[PDB]
Amino acid sequence: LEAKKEENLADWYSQVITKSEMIEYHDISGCYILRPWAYAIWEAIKDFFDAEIKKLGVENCYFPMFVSQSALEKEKTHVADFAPEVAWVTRSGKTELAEPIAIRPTSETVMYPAYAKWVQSHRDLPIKLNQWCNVVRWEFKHPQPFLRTREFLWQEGHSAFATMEEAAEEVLQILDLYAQVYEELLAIPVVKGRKTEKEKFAGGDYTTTIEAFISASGRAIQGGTSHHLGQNFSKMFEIVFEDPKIPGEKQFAYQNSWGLTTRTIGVMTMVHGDNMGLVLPPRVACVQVVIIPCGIEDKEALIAKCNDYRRRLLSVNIRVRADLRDNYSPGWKFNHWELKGVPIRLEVGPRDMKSCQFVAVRRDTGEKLTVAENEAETKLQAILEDIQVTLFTRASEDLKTHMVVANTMEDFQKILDSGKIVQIPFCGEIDCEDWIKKTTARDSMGAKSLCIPFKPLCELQPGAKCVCGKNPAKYYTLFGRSY
Amino acid sequence: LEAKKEENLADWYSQVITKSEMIEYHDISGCYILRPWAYAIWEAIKDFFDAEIKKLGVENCYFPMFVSQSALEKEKTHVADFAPEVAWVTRSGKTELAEPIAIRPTSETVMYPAYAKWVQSHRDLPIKLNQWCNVVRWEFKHPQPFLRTREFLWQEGHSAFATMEEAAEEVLQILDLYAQVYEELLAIPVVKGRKTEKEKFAGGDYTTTIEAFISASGRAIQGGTSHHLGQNFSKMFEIVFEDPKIPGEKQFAYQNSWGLTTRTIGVMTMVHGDNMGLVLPPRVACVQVVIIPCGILSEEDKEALIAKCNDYRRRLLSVNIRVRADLRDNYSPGWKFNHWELKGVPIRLEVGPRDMKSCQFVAVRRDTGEKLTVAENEAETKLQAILEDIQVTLFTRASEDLKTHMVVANTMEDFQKILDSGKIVQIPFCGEIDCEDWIKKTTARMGAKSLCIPFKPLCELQPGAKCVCGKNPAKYYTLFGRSY
Ligand code: PRO
Ligand code: PRO
Ligand SMILES: [Sr+2]
Ligand SMILES: [Sr+2]
Ligand SMILES: [Sr+2]
Ligand SMILES: [Sr+2]
Ligand SMILES: [Sr+2]
Ligand SMILES: [Sr+2]
Ligand SMILES: [Zn+2]
Ligand SMILES: [Zn+2]
Repeated sequence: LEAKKEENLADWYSQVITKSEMIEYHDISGCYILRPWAYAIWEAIKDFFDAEIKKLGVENCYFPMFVSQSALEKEKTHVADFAPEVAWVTRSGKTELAEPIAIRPTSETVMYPAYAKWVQSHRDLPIKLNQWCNVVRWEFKHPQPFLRTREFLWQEGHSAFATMEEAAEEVLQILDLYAQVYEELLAIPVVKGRKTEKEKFAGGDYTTTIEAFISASGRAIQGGTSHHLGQNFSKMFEIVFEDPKIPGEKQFAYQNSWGLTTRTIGVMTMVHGDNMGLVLPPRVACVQVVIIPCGIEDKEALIAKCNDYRRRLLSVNIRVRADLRDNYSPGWKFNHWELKGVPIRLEVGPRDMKSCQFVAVRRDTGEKLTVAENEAETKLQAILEDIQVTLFTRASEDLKTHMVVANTMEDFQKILDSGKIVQIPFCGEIDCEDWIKKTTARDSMGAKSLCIPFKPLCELQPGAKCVCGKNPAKYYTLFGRSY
Repeated sequence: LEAKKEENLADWYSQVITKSEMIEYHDISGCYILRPWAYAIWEAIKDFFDAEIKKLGVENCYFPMFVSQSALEKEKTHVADFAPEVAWVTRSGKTELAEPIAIRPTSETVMYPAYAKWVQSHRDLPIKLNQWCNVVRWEFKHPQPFLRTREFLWQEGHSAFATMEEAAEEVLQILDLYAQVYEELLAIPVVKGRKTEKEKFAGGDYTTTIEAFISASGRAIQGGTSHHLGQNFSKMFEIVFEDPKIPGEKQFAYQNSWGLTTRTIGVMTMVHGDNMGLVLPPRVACVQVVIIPCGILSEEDKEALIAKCNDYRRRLLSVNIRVRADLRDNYSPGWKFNHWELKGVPIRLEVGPRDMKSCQFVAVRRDTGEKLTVAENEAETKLQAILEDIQVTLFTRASEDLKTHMVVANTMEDFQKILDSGKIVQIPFCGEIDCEDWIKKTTARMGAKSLCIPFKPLCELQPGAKCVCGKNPAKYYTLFGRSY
């Protein structure tokens, strides 16, 4: 690893993801290979989120990836803000197809015709379906592994309800699960808020989101989305149910949709990584503890003690690997598993082995702890938990010191250009948000809105005006440069 | 269910997969929706197979779905066979791309360029990667859900080895796992064999496969394949490693690939499905036991009735018997009886007021329909024994139908006659591609194709035996018959 994070973040990020064996590059621009080390992190996210939504009654399924040309021309609002982001398949080999079919940028147009057929009575509600699949979102920006990719893995849940009350409560419930994925699994603090009318999901009623901050570049990034679609989609696809008491009365269902992608892994890398490579939170680390024989007569004695620790950690269900390979130097193994971000390195040397003790090296801080043999299960469990909270507390210390309030325009400008995100009084108008992005690049890149936070840092002053100095302010809005 | 299995099988198949809430149709032909009832079966197959390949050192990953045209044409024999069924992306919205890119029909040409970068030394081998993903093969033949789809889910494992012995060993290991999936999980007997030169994976060395038989249609179907690719792909993508003992020497890696698709669910539906609907083998049954309260006057005693269903729901979970208590008060019990019958739940547990007073209940088997009156005492043990008896009964019934419609034929006179009986035949075959085309041509005057060259044939081919054509010597018994 040659590049430094605080200097050239782009070169550092490329070396960290590749030398840790997370990502390989593909011949198709914007497409990246998810190697096992990174795929296991997605599986840890998948295992947590799947078990949580099944408590809410959500069931897993799989819908086709192709969208017909007629189905996309259904909702006029959903097709406009998505057509340039859709790749079309027009031929099979040397034979043109009947009609050009589209690769899914999202599965609203695929599932909701089926929802209309499944929903006829009030007993058929609520429908709660989820799928883990890939999605092709063609775009024109600069692709980045995990962060901005033309193909990415995600889950997308789509729920239909008989009332808007229950639909509104699922939006926040799923958004809170997304917050737990970032805060409790990846040790990343997020800000929960609402998207502005300019950046909300097209055709939906409102979009909620979680925003994470990357202090290495001073830019924020959207971590997830939970949309309330209202009856907009159910009216165009005719998702209607019969009234359970009023004979013959039919009502359009209230729908939601929510997604979480593999950019979680990229935000984990950007926030926690250092100049020695990746840093994995123990909650999602494929290997939490790596056992390395040091000082490698009684050679079989040292190897069997490594196997004793390996099985003792498996009994308390700690993900452990014993690198017993004789082809590489111990110092080589030290650097190999540090680049890969293993939270704890367990070193067993001949002297320590005969003393019934070992050395545990913390990946986050580099601290070396000498631990006795009998305390291996309890101590290593305590260090792993201490690593998880340390990563979260240090990440939140960056968020608290890089998100502040500004009530005028150029103080919002002055704080922004120092690598921060700012909450400002905003009128919420779309034409005003265009001027903000143009002025932020005028007086780099132009700052766009991130979210209208639920719990802002400060409450709005009575009668406070927007930063544009032309319309009254509706709410504090978190602005800043974004990926 | 409208149609019946013995009559219009295609109509029966559509009814059973939709009324069981497995498949919903899409407005694009060949593409189908995997509803949660069908997806749970795929998840059960995934959990078994994934754990088995982890023991062999295989690791999960995910490669991109797009293929460049330069990488696709790196192996000429491989691209020549998949070319007509490759879906090509040619436009981004309303703008035509300068160079079109392809949707993967398979991931050999996607992964092996990455294998070349990862393999430099002998320590880099073996590589054993697997991915659970979707794939697109645009077959213009009349599609059918699960059996013949344009897009389907599968797993594909790709392994590279330093030697041929270990590579050849993995081929038979993965093949036996595919056999376990059909026989142990889905209760479907299969025949292990090698595909002919005409039907093997183009570009590979040899293809092993498992062939199942559908007695309702008399046709056989390929249930999965495990290919030995040899060095044909490593030579084209330059997957080379330095010799561990000879300085400067490099050798090409020996590669394998193996895939199992959602066709498994279709075969399970075709083999075990009856006129009452789907029939799930208890090994992959999302719900093995469904509790339905039946007998609805006294609201005070009905309160203890739902408590009895929850009582059975709780203690059945102690032995981890997947049990669901259908306690919905917005549907008739008779509606729930036929609803869970269509879905194929192996056992229906009916709770009645009189049965509660007599300290008894009634268990209904899905495969046989035998309504058996059991007691509260042996509720956990006998429902466990009935589940295992259902799995064996389904497998025995499908094995007897296979052992009945798979016979040996030493003459085209016998081969075409027993082919009209809705059967499959093992005949002495020379293995020539031109002869396999002649066999397919003369059996339509509905043409029969080659299925597999069985490892354990019905009879042994002794020297002096000629092929069914008569122009060349026969080298092995080959299972023929009409296929999907
Ligand atoms: O694309 C989106 O943002 C929503 C959420 C997942 C499904 N559609
Ligand atoms: O398509 C096939 O049949 C082989 C096996 C899985 C990957 N490629
Ligand atoms: Sr549900
Ligand atoms: Sr009305
Ligand atoms: Sr109404
Ligand atoms: Sr491995
Ligand atoms: Sr040589
Ligand atoms: Sr050589
Ligand atoms: Zn304004
Ligand atoms: Zn012949």
